[PDB]
Amino acid sequence: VSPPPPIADEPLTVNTGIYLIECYSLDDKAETFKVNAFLSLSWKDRRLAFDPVRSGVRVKTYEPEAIWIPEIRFVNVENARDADVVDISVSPDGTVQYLERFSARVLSPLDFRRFPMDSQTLHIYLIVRSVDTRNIVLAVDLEKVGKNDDVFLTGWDIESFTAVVKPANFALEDRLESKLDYQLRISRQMGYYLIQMYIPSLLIVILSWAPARVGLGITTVLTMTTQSSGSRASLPKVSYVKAIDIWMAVCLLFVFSALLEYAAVNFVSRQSQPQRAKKIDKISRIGFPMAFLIFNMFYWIIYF
Amino acid sequence: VSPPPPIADEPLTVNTGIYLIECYSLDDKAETFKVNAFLSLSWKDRRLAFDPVRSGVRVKTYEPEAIWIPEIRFVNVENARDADVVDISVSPDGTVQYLERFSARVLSPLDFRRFPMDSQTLHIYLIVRSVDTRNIVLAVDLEKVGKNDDVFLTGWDIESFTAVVKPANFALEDRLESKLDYQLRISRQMGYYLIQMYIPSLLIVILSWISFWAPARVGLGITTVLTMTTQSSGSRASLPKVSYVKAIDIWMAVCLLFVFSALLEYAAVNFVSRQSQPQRAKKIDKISRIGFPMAFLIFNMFYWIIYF
Amino acid sequence: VSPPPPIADEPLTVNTGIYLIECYSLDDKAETFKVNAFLSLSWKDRRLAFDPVRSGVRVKTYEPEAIWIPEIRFVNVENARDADVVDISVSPDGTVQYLERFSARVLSPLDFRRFPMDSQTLHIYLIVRSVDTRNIVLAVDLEKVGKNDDVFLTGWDIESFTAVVKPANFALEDRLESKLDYQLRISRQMGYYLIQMYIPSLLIVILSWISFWAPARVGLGITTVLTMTTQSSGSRASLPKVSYVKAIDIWMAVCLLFVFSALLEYAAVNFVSRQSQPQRAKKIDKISRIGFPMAFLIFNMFYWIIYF
Amino acid sequence: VSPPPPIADEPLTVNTGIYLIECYSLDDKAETFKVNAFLSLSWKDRRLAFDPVRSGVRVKTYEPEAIWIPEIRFVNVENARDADVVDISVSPDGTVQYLERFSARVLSPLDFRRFPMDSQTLHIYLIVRSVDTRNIVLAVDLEKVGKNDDVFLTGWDIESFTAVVKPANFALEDRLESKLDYQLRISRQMGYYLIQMYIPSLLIVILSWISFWAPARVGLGITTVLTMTTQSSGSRASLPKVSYVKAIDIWMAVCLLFVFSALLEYAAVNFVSRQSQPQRAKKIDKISRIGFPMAFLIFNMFYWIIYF
Amino acid sequence: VSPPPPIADEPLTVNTGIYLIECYSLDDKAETFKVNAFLSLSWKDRRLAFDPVRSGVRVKTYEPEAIWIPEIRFVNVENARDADVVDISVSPDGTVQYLERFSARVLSPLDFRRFPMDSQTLHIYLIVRSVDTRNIVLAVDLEKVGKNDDVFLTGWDIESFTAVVKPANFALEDRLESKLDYQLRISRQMGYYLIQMYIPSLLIVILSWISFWAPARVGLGITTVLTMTTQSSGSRASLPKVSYVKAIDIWMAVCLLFVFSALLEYAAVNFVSRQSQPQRAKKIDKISRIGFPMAFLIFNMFYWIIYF
Ligand SMILES: [Cl-]
Ligand SMILES: [Cl-]
Ligand SMILES: [Cl-]
Ligand SMILES: [Cl-]
Ligand SMILES: [Cl-]
Ligand SMILES: [Cl-]
Ligand code: NI
Ligand code: NI
Ligand code: NI
Ligand code: NI
Ligand code: NI
Ligand code: NI
Repeated sequence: VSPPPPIADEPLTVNTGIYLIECYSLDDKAETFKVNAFLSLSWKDRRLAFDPVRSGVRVKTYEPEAIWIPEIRFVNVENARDADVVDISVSPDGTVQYLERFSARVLSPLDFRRFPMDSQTLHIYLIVRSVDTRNIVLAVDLEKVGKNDDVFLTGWDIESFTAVVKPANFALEDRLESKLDYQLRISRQMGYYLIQMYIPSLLIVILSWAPARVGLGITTVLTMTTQSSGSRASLPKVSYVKAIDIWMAVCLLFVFSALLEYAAVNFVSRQSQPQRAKKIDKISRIGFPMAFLIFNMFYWIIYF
Repeated sequence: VSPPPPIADEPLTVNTGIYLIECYSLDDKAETFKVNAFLSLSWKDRRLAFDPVRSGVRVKTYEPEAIWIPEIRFVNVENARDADVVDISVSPDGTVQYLERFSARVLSPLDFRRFPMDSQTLHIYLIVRSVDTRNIVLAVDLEKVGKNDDVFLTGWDIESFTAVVKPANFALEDRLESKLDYQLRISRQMGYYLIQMYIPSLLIVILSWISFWAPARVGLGITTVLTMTTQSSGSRASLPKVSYVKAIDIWMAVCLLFVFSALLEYAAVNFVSRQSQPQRAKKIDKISRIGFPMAFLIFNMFYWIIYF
Repeated sequence: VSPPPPIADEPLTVNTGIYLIECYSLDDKAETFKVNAFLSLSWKDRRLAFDPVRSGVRVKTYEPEAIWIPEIRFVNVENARDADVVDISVSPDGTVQYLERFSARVLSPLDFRRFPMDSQTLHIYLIVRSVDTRNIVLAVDLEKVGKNDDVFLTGWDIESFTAVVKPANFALEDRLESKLDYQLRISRQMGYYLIQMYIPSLLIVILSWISFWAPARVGLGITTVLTMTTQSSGSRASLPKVSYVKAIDIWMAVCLLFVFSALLEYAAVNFVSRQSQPQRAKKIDKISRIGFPMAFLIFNMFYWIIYF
Repeated sequence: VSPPPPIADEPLTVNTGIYLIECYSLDDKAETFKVNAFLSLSWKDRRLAFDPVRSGVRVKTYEPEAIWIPEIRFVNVENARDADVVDISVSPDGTVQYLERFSARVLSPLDFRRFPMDSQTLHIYLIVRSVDTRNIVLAVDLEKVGKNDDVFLTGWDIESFTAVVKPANFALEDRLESKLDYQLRISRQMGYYLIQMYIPSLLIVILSWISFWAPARVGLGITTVLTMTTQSSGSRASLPKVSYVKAIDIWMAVCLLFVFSALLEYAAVNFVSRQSQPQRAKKIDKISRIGFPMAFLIFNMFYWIIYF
Repeated sequence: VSPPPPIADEPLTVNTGIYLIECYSLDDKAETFKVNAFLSLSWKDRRLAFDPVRSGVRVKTYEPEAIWIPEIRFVNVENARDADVVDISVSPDGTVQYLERFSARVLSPLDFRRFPMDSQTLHIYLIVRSVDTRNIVLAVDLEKVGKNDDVFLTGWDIESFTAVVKPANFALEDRLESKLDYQLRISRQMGYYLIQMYIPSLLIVILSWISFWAPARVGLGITTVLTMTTQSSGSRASLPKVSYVKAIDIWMAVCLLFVFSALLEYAAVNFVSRQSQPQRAKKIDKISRIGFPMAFLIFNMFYWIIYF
């Protein structure tokens, strides 16, 4: 089989559509998500045109091997999609309607800067390579883009599944490549964070505020690294900094500066000066909660 | 091959059945379970009808490629089911009886609100897409729905495996689609929870409460926090972190306040008696010692009222 | 191809055998084990009979597609076995001798009640479904059941690999099914447990009692709780959490009560050495110091009587 | 099919190119990375040559089975690449242009000596075995070597993707083998290390010294060891344990000596003042309080000079 | 296809060779290693013999399906090898030369008794089952056994890759089986251990002795058990739990007795001086402070004599 010949010179337009059936396994660490969807393709092949009056049939159904089908690939997939052809239908004018159900593991980067109050745009890039006979270009059939109502991504709210209607046409290894960007929009159900993560990690910090203070103020450090290890499956370590990987470098400083204060107050009163000891070791007791609110509100202004 | 032609205009009814052979790997985190079952399909294809007297046989056996077979798919599966055709039998009137043994990883959401005293309804959705030649509809053959007696799901009690007999017929991308809902009902085996998880998490906070009867309050208070997060680390494989709140997500969130209010009490009592007032020190440190166990069950009993 | 026709009415007997080549990955948590074995099958197909005088040869070798072969399946497997046909030999009477080497992931429940001093019977269930032409029944050829001497299952002693010679014949979805039970008996090599798990779990309970002899009782008594959960989660990969109770899930829950009742004492003795009651303080704090090693000895021996 | 015959004697030159589409899963522990790329191959096959005028076509497209294609393999791959042929184009002189999109798991050793300030050269080795008919040699078509702009490797900066243009030709099992070295060069994003890994672990060493200013020094000095190993376990997923020594494996090793020599000082100063000598006690306990931060900076700067 | 007929009665000799291309994933817990190698096979098939002057060709290349090829299998593999035929060459006398590149997950037991100063012999067992027509025996072609210079096994030193030249011929299920033993010899790069595991594991229970010089000894001696069990969990990925005992599984079990006997001495010295006897208190508390490092030195040297 060879591609449909052009009537003039025009490129062959392959109309596309993705209908999400399932979305699952959004792996934050691997920056992948699995998808199970319908992929619909439409193109005109005049060599397949027929007379409806003489044939008596409105539509003809073909086997994938019997006709020419465009080689559509996904850009950002780990391995090639697992695809099962559902249907191939040809109208009398020769317009082919292709439908396959596929599953794929998609590579899509995630921006964790605003975690756990972040929103993401997951991408599914469709691509086609041109043949020497003719150029193949991709288009979006908005009637065939969508999602099942039951599509659930645990811990996320699904907002929209849209496609950037204009393909990105470019040359790659001396041939044309037509790329479409399908985008799935999500937002984190951060409701849970306060209850289990935000509040109890803080009730360790808050519990951090003379030789007995050495056993007291150092525990709220040993337990902070245990809340960390005890819930690290929900804390992200990025190559850059997050508004939470910063709330982390602040708790580490705040747990230190508190034990710098209680290491200076219990050493100033012992080095013959107990007058100025109650001057800084009472002011830091109202200074810390306000130095914190100011700092966390200063951090918040930048990132979120 | 092409679908069987309609005698009038009627859609083709494909009778279905799922017989569970094995149920395994209920992954709470991934919200998946693996299934190994028989899938039975029945439909009328008049083009295959024969006379038993002339043929000499009462049944005819075909190879899947030799005849038309409906494209049945599962909705909520990770990848397509691994299927092996067991048998294809045709009766004299053209009634096809199809049987395959398949294995599949099923996506089925779990409600953890009542964990570990929860019950779930796992779903297996069967679906068929209609052809331009004719409309295909699914039906349940209750005689071919069931489960092996040996079907075991470790940590769960299997109640029932039934099917919603009425399919959900709907249009999708300009074609009819027929969807059936097979439901496997399961309740949890919560017996174990108290023994190793529920009771020992309490025997740390009761050991925070047996120090309200001081500098010793630090070594008894600040420890039954460090050890609570260590049972919470040491038994996290049994504790679920959901996007919402569970009756256990809260039953552990009350512990975070109770371990704090306990060290707010012992941070106010050991600071009031030191600031020249040891009279009112024994007034709050002694009532909080009988106040905490009653504030607790009142709270845990208040939580229990809403979730259960 | 179609099944061999019956001479009278009698079902077709398919003689079976499993020869274990490798046993590996006994996953206690998943309750699976992987197997690599030979599967031998024998049945009489008179249509394949030949004269050794005329054909010259005493045996005919066939390709799987060339002849009829019974569809033999495993019941308790996650997915279908990865099989490679080694040989198909047809003898003059028409007796077919089939041999394949397969590998499979087997689902076999494990009883952890006596862990780590437990023994198990792993099962491999062979099954065949009868066809419309005739009924198929399975049999055990004891000459073709066995295991390689090198078959090793790390951490276990392999006792025997036998088959229940009588198949379980039953009806399933309007057809006959013939099921054979192959059993691999294995026992646990518990020698290691004392050295790395049992003894140090105890040198923390023992070191909690070596402090029942006052402000130092706070630092000791509570540490041998924080360290107990560290030996636990520090070696949890060797401790099983079942839906039911084990003599080890019980051994580890008595420690939770003994670490608590040990800090019910260190809290009463600290309340008695104060609150103007010094006398009766040395009456219970000294008696509990000889009471518990024996209250423990009695309890663990009482537990042992029930389970093992 | 057979290889193209040589016009004189010359080996068949197969021009190669790898264009990276995706790079992912750089597994530091397994020393693997996954790749998804285009593989382009070009060679002259005169038997496929044609006249463009007489044929009416300027290019001829073939199916992989229709023509001879060189068996190109990757040396350092776990299993064989998953490949999908995109295009096969033949020009009038019979120059074949082959293009496939493949995915592969690549084995490439990583040097962790300078972690987290390390740079790596990941390799992809292309290889071809010669046939008896003729010798096949590999070449680099620099026009077909490259990477997509979007190629991202999380936690790494991608420097260059080049190929060593000269193949390594050698004999292996009585035939010639031609090997090309494709090098994807990378470097880390060490900015993050200070914030979350380097500084908090250092704050523990710093807070161990903020106690060199007597029985309370035992409870304070030993905690910043218990917490040191908790920062370690708490962030071990970012700390590498190699078969050799890393400047960080040494930086972690210096902390083990500095946390010991710190509690050797606080075990000698709190024992000298108690053994009737409190004069010389303030001589070493005060000098070590300004000695440690400078003995550390000197040591870490001495270590740094060697490795990085 | 059928096997080559014997000229007299002699068994067919299949000459073998394995050339290692890659060695990776030595999984200590699973007792597996992955291999990627060439497998070469040679046997005489007279039916394929040809005249060199008449044919014009000195070698004839065949497709695997075109000729008879011996079914060679690996004994100790999880699943069957992933194999890709590279070349099949026939010499005029009818000597076939077969070459395939395969990848396989090999089951090979590991002896951890001397860990981390252990050496291992990994095995790859090649096997052939004889056919009814004739007996097939395996041989080693030492010219075709070897390994690539780049073959690296992370954390191990590769010593040699040799084959036991004499096959183990035996009967299995009424047929002859010919088994060859290929051995890859490796040793552990134990240099790492001192740095990260060896010296720091000690410094914890070395720091338990730096407190045998009284009420502070309660707080210091007991957190040592808390930190040791954190150094252990903190580096458990490098400590092996075997069904048997090691020079390490004991080295870590002596520490459990030494961390206890340490707190038995402090549970006796800090209780004897308090129970009106402070004379004999300085007699045993000072002697145990020089007794422990020598009782340890002796014990570790006594242990060493047995195992290594
Ligand atoms: Cl794809
Ligand atoms: Cl499916
Ligand atoms: Cl079979
Ligand atoms: Cl099977
Ligand atoms: Cl082979
Ligand atoms: Cl194999
Ligand atoms: Ni498929
Ligand atoms: Ni299958
Ligand atoms: Ni196979
Ligand atoms: Ni190739
Ligand atoms: Ni492919
Ligand atoms: Ni292959």
